[PDB]
Amino acid sequence: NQDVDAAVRGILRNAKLKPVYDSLDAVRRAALINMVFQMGETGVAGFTNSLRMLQQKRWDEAAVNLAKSRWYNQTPNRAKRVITTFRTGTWDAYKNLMDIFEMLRIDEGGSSVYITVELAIAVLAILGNVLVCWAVWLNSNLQNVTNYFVVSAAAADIAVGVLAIPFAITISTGFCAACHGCLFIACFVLVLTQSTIFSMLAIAIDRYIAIRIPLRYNGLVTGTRAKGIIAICWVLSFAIGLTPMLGWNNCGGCGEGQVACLFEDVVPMNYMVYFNFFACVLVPLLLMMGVYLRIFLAARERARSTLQKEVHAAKSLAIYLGLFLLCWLPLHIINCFTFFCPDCSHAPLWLMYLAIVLSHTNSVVNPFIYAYRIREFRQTFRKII
Ligand SMILES: CCNC(=O)[C@H]1O[C@@H](n2cnc3c(N)nc(NCCc4ccc(CCC(=O)O)cc4)nc32)[C@H](O)[C@@H]1O
Repeated sequence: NQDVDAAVRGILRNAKLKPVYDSLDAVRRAALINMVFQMGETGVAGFTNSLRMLQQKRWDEAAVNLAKSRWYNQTPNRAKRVITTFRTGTWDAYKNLMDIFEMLRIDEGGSSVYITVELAIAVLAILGNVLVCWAVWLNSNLQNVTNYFVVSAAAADIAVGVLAIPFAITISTGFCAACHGCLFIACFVLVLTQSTIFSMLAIAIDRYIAIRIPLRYNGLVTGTRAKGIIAICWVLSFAIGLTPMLGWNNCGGCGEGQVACLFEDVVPMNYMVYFNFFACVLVPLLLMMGVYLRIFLAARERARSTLQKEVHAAKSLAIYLGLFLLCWLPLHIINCFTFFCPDCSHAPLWLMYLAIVLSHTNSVVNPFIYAYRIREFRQTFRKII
């Protein structure tokens, strides 16, 4: 409030800023005030090229140059909102959750509907996946090797419902927390959601061998081997989700040492796109889908029944993996747009939240559906109920 007035007087004192300020529109002037307030009149005066684009009323040109700055790479979401305001002369960027004071209030630091749906998913997750584990633990006939993978996926999903989703809610509200404390929480969410994905792929591996190599399934994927695969998945989940803590983070209003706990403010975007999305979601998945497609296309009295059962299994499996991608993709596509196009306006609150909701629904119901379609599971469910 007091610093706002001082920032404007700082602009007036520097001959490199004052003429550029006068040239700006009422709204664009506030964007400059925000920028100066943040890094100082000397810092902003170092933007000789972008200042000349603003002075020449080349708005979109100024946006391009500002988005290439050290400023943008330091705090890209705040820089993006200031840049959008400089380009359009509107508060489009500040539409969710007008004057320079309110702009600074937002940057320094619907929601109820999001939290409600998120907790509804958390509850459903726990109930459904615990039921699945009870069926296998109670009913002796369900304690086979395949169900080691089913139960493993289910258990991970229970932990997602209890911990990960509540933590993900925190991560999107922006309360003031120590930067590294907020980084740890984000990593914990990344580990548990990573585990879901890997567990479903482990299930896919098990089924693939069971339908394509039925003559060696018992003699190839043992209880021991299965436990090994599951352990490996968890090792990878921790390794990946905790990677940011090893150095790949964004921090190498309310108080010193505390920051607004927001996912994108502490977790790097190149990490999420290049490493997490492409290598730990897309390639693993698409490869598995491709395998199923080839088994299906190759496939297409007792020798006949044995084949029809594998053509059906191939279609069912393809549909499951397709659904998985349809729910995980929206979120990662939004992330890609934000990362590849720094000039572009950020996705709106309702859209970002919608994508998160979708991904979390899939992250908890993958095991249950598979189990519900099995006759032995369904009847056992009723007997518990
Ligand atoms: C297996 C990998 N795990 C994941 O994908 C998990 O991470 C989380 N997540 C993956 N991207 C993201 C992501 N961009 N933002 C968030 N929250 C914060 C939402 C948010 C961001 C920016 C703004 C500013 C808007 C503006 O300037 O006008 C507002 C809200 N969580 C993610 C999900 O919970 C998923 O389950």
